[PDB]
Amino acid sequence: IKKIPGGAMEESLFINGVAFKKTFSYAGFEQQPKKFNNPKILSLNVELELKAEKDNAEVRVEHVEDYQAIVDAEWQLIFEKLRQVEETGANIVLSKLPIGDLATQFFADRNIFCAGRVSADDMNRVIQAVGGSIQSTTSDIKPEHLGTCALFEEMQIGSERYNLFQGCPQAKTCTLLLRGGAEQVIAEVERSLHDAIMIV
Amino acid sequence: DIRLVKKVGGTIDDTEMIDGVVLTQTAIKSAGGPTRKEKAKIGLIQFQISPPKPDTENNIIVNDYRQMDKILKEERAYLLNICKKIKKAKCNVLLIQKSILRDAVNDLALHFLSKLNIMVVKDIEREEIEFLSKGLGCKPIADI
Amino acid sequence: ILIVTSNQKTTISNDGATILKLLDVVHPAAKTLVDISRAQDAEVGDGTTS
Amino acid sequence: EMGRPFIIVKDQGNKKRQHGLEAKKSHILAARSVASIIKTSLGPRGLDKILISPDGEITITNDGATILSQMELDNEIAKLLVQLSKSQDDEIGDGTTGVVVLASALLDQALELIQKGIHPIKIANGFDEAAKLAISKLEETCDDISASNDELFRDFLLRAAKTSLGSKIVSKDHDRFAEMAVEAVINVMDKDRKDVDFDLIKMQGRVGGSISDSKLINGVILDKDFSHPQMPKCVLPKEGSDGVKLAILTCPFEPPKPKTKHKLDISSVEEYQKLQTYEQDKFKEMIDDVKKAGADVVICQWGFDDEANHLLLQNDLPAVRWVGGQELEHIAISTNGRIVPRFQDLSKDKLGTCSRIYEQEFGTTKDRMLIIEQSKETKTVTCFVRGSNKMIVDEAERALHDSLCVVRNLVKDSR
Amino acid sequence: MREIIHISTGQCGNQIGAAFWETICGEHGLDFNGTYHGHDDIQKERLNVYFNEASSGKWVPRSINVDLEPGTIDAVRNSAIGNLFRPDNYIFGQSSAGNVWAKGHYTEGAELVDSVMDVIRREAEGCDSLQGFQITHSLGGGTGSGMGTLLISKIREEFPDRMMATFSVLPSPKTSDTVVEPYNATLSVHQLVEHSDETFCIDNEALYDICQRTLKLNQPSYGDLNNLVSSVMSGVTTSLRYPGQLNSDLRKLAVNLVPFPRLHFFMVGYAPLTLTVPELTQQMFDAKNMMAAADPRNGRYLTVAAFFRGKVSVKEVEDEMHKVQSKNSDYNNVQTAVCSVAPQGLDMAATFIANSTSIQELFKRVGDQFSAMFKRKAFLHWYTSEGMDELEFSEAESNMNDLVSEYQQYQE
Amino acid sequence: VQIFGDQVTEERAENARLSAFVGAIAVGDLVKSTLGPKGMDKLLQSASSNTCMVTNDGATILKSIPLDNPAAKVLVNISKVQDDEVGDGTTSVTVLSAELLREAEKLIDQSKIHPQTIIEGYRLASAAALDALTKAAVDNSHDKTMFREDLIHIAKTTLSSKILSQDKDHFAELATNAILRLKGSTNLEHIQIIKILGGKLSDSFLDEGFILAKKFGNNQPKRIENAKILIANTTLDTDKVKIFGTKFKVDSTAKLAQLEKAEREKMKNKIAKISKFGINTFINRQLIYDYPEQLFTDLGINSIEHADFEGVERLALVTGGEVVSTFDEPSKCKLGECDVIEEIMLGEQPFLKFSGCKAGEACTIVLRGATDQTLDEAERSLHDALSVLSQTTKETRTVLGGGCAEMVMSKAVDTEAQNIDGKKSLAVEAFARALRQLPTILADNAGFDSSELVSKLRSSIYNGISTSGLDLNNGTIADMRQLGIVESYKLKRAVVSSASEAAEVLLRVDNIIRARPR
Amino acid sequence: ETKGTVLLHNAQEMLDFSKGEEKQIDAMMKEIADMGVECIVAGAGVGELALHYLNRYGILVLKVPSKFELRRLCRVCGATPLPRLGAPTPEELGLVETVKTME
Amino acid sequence: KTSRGEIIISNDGHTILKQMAILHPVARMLVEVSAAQDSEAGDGTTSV
Ligand SMILES: Nc1nc2c(ncn2[C@@H]2O[C@H](COP(=O)(O)OP(=O)(O)OP(=O)(O)O)[C@@H](O)[C@H]2O)c(=O)[nH]1
Ligand SMILES: Nc1ncnc2c1ncn2[C@@H]1O[C@H](COP(=O)(O)OP(=O)(O)O)[C@@H](O)[C@H]1O
Ligand SMILES: Nc1ncnc2c1ncn2[C@@H]1O[C@H](COP(=O)(O)OP(=O)(O)O)[C@@H](O)[C@H]1O
Ligand SMILES: Nc1ncnc2c1ncn2[C@@H]1O[C@H](COP(=O)(O)OP(=O)(O)O)[C@@H](O)[C@H]1O
Ligand SMILES: [Mg+2]
Ligand SMILES: [Mg+2]
Ligand SMILES: [Mg+2]
Repeated sequence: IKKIPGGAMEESLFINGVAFKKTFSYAGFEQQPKKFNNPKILSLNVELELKAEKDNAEVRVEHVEDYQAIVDAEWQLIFEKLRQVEETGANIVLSKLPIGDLATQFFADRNIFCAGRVSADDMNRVIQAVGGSIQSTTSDIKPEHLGTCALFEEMQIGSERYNLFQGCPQAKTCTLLLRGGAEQVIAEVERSLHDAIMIV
Repeated sequence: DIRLVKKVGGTIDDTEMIDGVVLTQTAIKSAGGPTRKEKAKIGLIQFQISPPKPDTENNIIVNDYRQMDKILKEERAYLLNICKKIKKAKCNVLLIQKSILRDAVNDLALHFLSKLNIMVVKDIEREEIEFLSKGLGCKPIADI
Repeated sequence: ILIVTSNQKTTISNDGATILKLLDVVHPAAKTLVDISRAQDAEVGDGTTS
Repeated sequence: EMGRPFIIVKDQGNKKRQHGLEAKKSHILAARSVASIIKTSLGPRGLDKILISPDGEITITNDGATILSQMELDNEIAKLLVQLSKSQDDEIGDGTTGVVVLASALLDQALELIQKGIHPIKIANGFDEAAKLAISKLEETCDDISASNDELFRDFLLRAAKTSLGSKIVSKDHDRFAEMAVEAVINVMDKDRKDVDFDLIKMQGRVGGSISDSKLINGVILDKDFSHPQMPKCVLPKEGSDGVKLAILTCPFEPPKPKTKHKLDISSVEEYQKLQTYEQDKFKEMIDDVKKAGADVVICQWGFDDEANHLLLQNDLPAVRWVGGQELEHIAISTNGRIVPRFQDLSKDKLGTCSRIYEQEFGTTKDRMLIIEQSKETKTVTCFVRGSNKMIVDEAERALHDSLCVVRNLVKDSR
Repeated sequence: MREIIHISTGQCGNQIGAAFWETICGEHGLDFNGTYHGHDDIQKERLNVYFNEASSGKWVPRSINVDLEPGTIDAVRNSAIGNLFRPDNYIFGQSSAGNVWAKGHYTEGAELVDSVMDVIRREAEGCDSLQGFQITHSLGGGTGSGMGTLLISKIREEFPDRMMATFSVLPSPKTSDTVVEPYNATLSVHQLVEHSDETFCIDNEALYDICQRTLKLNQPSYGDLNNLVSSVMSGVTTSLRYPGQLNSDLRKLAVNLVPFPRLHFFMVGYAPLTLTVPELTQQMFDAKNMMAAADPRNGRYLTVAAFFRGKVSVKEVEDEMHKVQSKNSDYNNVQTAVCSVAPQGLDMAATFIANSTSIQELFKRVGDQFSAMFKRKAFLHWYTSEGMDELEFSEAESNMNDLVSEYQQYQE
Repeated sequence: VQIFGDQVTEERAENARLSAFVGAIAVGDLVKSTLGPKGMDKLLQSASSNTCMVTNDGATILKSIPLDNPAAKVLVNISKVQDDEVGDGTTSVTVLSAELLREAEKLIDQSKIHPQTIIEGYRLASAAALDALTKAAVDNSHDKTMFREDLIHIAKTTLSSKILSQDKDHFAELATNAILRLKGSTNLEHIQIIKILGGKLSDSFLDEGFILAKKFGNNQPKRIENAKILIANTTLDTDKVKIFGTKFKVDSTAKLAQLEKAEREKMKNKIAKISKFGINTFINRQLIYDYPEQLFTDLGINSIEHADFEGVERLALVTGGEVVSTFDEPSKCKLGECDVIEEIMLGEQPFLKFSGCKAGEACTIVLRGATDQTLDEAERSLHDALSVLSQTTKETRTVLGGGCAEMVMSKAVDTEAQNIDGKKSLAVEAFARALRQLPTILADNAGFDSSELVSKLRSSIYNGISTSGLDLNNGTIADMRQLGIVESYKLKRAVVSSASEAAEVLLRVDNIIRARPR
Repeated sequence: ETKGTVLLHNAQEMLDFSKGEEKQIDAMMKEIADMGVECIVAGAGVGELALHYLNRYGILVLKVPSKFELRRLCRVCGATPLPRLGAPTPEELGLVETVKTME
Repeated sequence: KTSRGEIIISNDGHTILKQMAILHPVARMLVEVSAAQDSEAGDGTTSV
């Protein structure tokens, strides 16, 4: 459970899933819809942006005609990497590594939400909540490994946006938002629950 | 348009009129060049006589050994043929400006210029190029 | 118990563990209480004070 | 002690302790010291306070959160009151002063009860039962406004808008700020009158002018001029057209180069002339792509090139440079356009639509700030607030922000 | 490869090495007892470059500290940082080089070097990936200079390929009181160039200026100097001990920064001497931040290589390079190496190492002292007595004519 | 219980209002001498490098002087906004906003008025004040000759306050011609003020053209006629292609001799495309190197180098042409025209003189003065004069000054004070009496009476003459239409609104919080 | 070990260089698995692409970033390590029945 | 004698006033008048 400076402790509620901070404002974040009736979750690990491929950068080009083609090839493969994510119908995209502005705007046109800048401990909680799996390659994506839930709705919580998942038939996760006045109030509610949860 | 040359030494009476323009710079003499030349035509060199090294980065690659030999030969020729064309115009005195990013006159080029009896003077200020062209009536030369 | 360490980090707690920790105990015999609090807090998580 | 150095915690002599009754008197008097600051500020007849940051900048404010936020304190009891006002400011955005005065009122009355010898838990449990009992009574007595139509529901926002503006800055034009605050929400609202997005409306202040010069404009505020200002400043649409056909691009005008470091080797003069041909044909193909797309105004993120600016002036195509990515998020939602990544994916369906583009001076030499306006209702409203002083327009921002937050609370039903 | 040994020789060598280990141990995390209290994989997964995992995880650094003055070794040992180094590693033998290249070197190479070759052998046999050796010596002293020369030679013989990195401390003309400093510093370079593969120049005189200008300590103590030297060393070694590919591993460093073989000498540059990447840009290239006496603006950079740390992206640094190249063109050279970890104490630094023709000033100087102030054959009998002749000195001055020439040949 | 930290100055008593009120009085009295035509200039002593600065404007003075009072920052900030908005009337805002707080001081102390009542009267008093200017204004848009005469009298009013009170008769014609030159362009950046020390102050002039600060490079002539101007922002010099990853894989130096020749061929080809236009002058903003400079000699084209980007905008509009790049298509591109070009010398630095251009959408002013300090004052002057006249084009309505503007507001403000019976009438009267002080300090600076001269202006307006005002050269009441002094509507609207809202700031304080300095 | 850097002369190599990797790693990993192994103890840092194919077939990964920590584990199951990424020999494969993870 | 190691003899009032660093600003205005007299006329820089 995470910290939310601001609010009153009485207005908390029970959540059947996860609620994680985005921690970054993308260029095409507002274009995506905030409400999906039948969302589908797919966890990624590949970095979706235009950069060096595998820990190195060195490209020799002799002819100027091929210099135009090698740039178009980089633009070709990056959309080929994104199109494989689009063809399976993954509405929610999540990745530990950053996601560039090129990818999030491609997803923003056809109503596909995406997010990034999340920790590995948060990612492991996402898999057990939705019941999916981790896929670090876009070519080996299949329909069966996609997680699902009842609905999706991003709500304003303490001047911070959180992506809510809830209503799963079988959820392994319980994660409640701790809102309070001072930073010690939310801390005391955490330690009190952490001591009580171990007893039960 | 008036020029005053500052110099230490001498006496006040030594100040006199000079009918023509005087150069504050001195000769290199590094190579054995002329320092006087009667009935000489003064040409203003506004470029640099130096090994080829153009604006875009130039990485020279040597694949075979004949090539090391050739690169040297070709250069001892890029300076020679340019100096050969100076003999065609019979220009006897050259004046080079201050060179940036490289040497103004290569030491290998001074051997060709010193044997053909050509005075070489470098490290002239840029603003004085208007003075020399206006006085001597010589238009600058930026390319062969 | 209200404690403020050298870095001016405010904290309010009643747990043996947090309180003892927010305290850099240099005495050797007194750190036995710190160990059993962390040992009780790590496994059970209640009754540390007791 | 027994002669040996009896030390337990690190830095023994530096830190202190406090217990018994004297620990309580330090707490209640610390709240009274903060309450005296807030007590003379609350209400419509209050008085702002002036704060001084370490960097010399000042802020003339009368909102308990901004006062306590920029206040350098040492006592921890006031630092919890600093966060309580910040808690009320972040979520609701109304009553910061109250939460502070009210918490001190509970603390001041608790001082007399501690003298009687009541345990603090029984004191705390009493306020918890009394607080829920008061909330349970006040929930019954208040009436619902959802039965009324939309014409009267607008008046209820004007009742709360005049309440929030007053007690604050711009009391002079508060009747128009109430209409301006309500008019901002009429444009940006859900058809079901529920869960309106607050992030669509951003705050923007301008140092200059007077309060009367402020007005409503539906568009984006850019702090920059057009590229190479030889064109006319105010561009108009065509005679017959759906709009100006706004275009946005996250690609700078240059030849396509790899993102990785590259080494283009030219081993011949013939290949060097083809590089000159490749250099010119890319700029020629680029301006032909946006020409065939029908765009009039172009927005570039990473800026552009001297050679395309001229190509942009002859075709009557204004453009800008160094537009940040956060502003492009605001441009796409306002004009209802889709940002194309590159020119190969350029299509007429992705271009936006807005009424007109124009720029004014606001004075002598300050800066050329861009203005955009819409011809109908859109999902974006940008308040254009002016001010005679930097502290006036700075206080007018947080004052109008609290006004929109109070209207945001009324979007929730039956409150 | 995976590991590199670190020899430290001389009073200056031992001091700088003790400071360097004090920095390194705390960097990726080990109490001076060897135990690892660090968090987590990042600091542990390249700890095998300089520490030997023993059973029980009492990591112990692979360092050979040597000196002909029992006292310096002793002080360091009895001090803190005295549990880490294995007791057997220290090799220390009386009397004192006596601040003479000739004497100290020959006499104790005759003895201390044998013992050192012995320690360098078995302890190292212990690894499976020697990559090279890092020596910290003082160019101008006795033991350090003489022994360094001997050892470098001896090691190179027993380990042909193995790279060889040095961090010799050049002498301070003003603050080096001893008169026979240049006359040693000259004989040391004679052999440093023929053998070494990459070396870094640090001048005490330059260290004083930075200590008094930026730090503003009223009187520099050898300690301050040591701390600054330690910081640059730490950055260059992180270029090594943190998983990375930009200049990954020593040999790479060498390949990248050495245009031609007879030019080993580098000018360290480090900032934020007491933050945003644009802010640190100016500090790296400021003419006052160089730890070399010679001015680099009058000279000419040949291969630049900047090692950033802390939070920095690819593009923060690339954009910075694009902006900088544009204005200092007269002075395309660039090499970036972003790291992920941060300086102990500070969030982000940026070490700077560029080959520069300007070193020829620091050698024209030393040659001037060596020749002019010993045309009179001063203080030479101290050296002729040990056994070495004067023909060797003539060879030494001759080879500096050569160094200077080289730098002049690569048209300053 | 001291909740604050160490070294935290807090004032929660009457001293807080006294410290905030005395700070505005100190800022107010500092600028009382700078107001009016007889006002004295001030002298600033900088703390770094001994760089002095002589200036009469209150905005430059208050921004330069250090002041730690928070009340002083409001007077500094309101003056900065007025300097940026209109460019004139900054000292009037500073002295009026301080006098409103001065007049409000006695209400707090003597009469014991609530602070919310004083501001409430100023709201209704300021509303009636702006309504007086609504009826008191006059629109001279129907006739250009009368509007041409209005720009004269506004220049007479603005320039009289600075050191140019004698030479305003000559610069009034110079100022209004620059505005009619711009024909509505209110951007002040399109006027280049060339600073020249030496000569008589009246030696300034306004040539019909654009004067460069630089000269021709090497051998191009001074005097020419019928020159076609072409402007470029083009590198046009050692073209570094748009991708920096380009390289040459050279197998032999003989081939690299052809590559450097190819760089000269494309540059020779680029200059060959310039000659297709058939021009005689070429201008580029980047500094031109030696090789492209030489090719212009054989073609007979002049070359100018290192022009600033802000000057390219002025250069394009005076010439009337267009900035051209990518020279393959000369048909669509446009170029300007000029009759004669000649290099001149004003002092030591030579300049290029242009005359006889077609377009006249911009100009340049050449000032002449004894000291750099006088030249600076002069510069700052024409900037304040041209700024007011530039906004007069978009805001054609004008208002008569000379004490008549402040009094006709007080005539309407005093009338409304009776219909608001209660304790608010004293606040509205305080706003009225604050407006009487502007003609008082204007009389005190010239050394006349403060009571009797203002009393004659009081009785003259209520008799039914709304054109009476103060005349300082003789010290008596005279008609403003005959003397010919008038201000713009935006100026009087700005200072009344700025001084009114400035009084609202420091009347609601009840505590001053000072944290530690950093 | 000596300057491992990519080199792509044309777009045909750019397209195949990204998937070449997947294929190769996958091949080595499949090879490992046809032998029926379900847990592999690694000696140093493991890449993410290699991890994606290991947990596909449910192969457990264990970190032992030291020499002695890796040698002590071989004595339990009695396995003979080989640094190659090929097929483990069947005689050298160790025997472990269960691998539990509890608090 | 200037601040740096340069020494200069001067009869010209403009160069005398230029090299003299004056603390008073009004007396410093005479340095600019001599500069103005030197730029415009070039004679009588001390007579002004
Ligand atoms: N940079 C730096 N140099 C040091 C420091 N301590 C000593 N030195 C240098 O050490 C040099 C002389 O010391 P060494 O030559 O190492 O002394 P030594 O010959 O090892 O001592 P003996 O063997 O006893 O003769 C001087 O030039 C100093 O500049 C230090 O902390 N930092
Ligand atoms: N115009 C008004 N008439 C009557 N009461 C008002 C008016 N404006 C504000 N109030 C009252 O003043 C009290 C304090 O409000 P205030 O302190 O200004 O808001 P905040 O605490 O959000 O800054 C509120 O309880 C409100 O009812
Ligand atoms: N010759 C004159 N006769 C009458 N009144 C004058 C004369 N010259 C100036 N004034 C008055 O003096 C005032 C000068 O104001 P000014 O100094 O320009 O204010 P600021 O400097 O704040 O812009 C004007 O309002 C004008 O009415
Ligand atoms: N030969 C002379 N006999 C008498 N008076 C002279 C003679 N020469 C110059 N003067 C006078 O002395 C003054 C010298 O001024 P000068 O020193 O030349 O000023 P500056 O040095 O500033 O140019 C002149 O104004 C002139 O009247
Ligand atoms: Mg408990
Ligand atoms: Mg309120
Ligand atoms: Mg004025």
